[PDB]
Amino acid sequence: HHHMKNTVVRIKAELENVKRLFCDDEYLWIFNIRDSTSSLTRDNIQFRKTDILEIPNSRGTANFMIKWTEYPKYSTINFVNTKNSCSYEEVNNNEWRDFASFECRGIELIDFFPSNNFIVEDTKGKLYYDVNLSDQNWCDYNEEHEMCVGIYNLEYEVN
Amino acid sequence: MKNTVVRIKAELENVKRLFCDDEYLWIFNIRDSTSSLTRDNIQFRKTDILEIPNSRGTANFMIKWTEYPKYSTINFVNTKNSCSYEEVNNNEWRDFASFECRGIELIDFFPSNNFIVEDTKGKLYYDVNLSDQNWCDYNEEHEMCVGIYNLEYEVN
Repeated sequence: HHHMKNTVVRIKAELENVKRLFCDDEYLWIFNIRDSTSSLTRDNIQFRKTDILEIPNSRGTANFMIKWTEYPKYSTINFVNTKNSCSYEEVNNNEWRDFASFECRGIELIDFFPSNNFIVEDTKGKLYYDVNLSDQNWCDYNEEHEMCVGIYNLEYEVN
Repeated sequence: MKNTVVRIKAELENVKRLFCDDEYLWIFNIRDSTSSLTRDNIQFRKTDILEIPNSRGTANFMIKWTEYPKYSTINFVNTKNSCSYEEVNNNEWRDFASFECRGIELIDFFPSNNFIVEDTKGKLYYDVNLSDQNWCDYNEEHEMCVGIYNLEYEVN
């Protein structure tokens, strides 16, 4: 019923005193999507890589599904586990880097929206939670070592 | 705390029961229980497993309505004879399915096309499409017309 496409989210950000930016299983993926076979679109779909949806007439499962029309075709997204997926590190400072891949069947990822469940470790090893990058920028201060920690000009693309 | 309930009513011809199974696609328009925000045409099955933060429980549907760290949920609730509408209650309103909703109000229901019917002679019909509120088919062996007409429905 589909051609399956593999789709990558790439990010780039300028790093100050950050060892890695990353996310966990709780991370909330947010996209605007489109039907790969029609003009239909859906904004702000939300899902996690742990979500388990059983696909009809298949033994497989999906993290996100949609039945675009009254006809009996189901369209799916699955997060693809790759090793060191979902991590951006000091060494990648200001360079584009593959962040996460998805198998999409019947669906095109149009727009990605970073959420606010990122995690940051700084170079002194302390962790920051609920890191909000929906506005593409974030900083905090390490009081222990009196150190600014920042993520600037967050850029991304979905291809 | 109360369940939200989808009720239906139809005219049956030679139908033992109208029912649905695990694969049935629940379709709703919904609203934030605390704001004017809405979401149309959400879709789930009763078997969907989404992990709810701050609980061991899972949900069949969830949504984060705003950037405030708080998730709202729908879960199918099993109840007596749920998801089955029978000959004995022909042309009557009956509770068809129940839903535990947290942070979400169900506003509109949309019957889908994967209902099942058992006719009064034992025959089963799959992929029964009532999204347009009427369905019929025919039992050849027994030469009888089988149908569901003027389906009506509500959720609250």
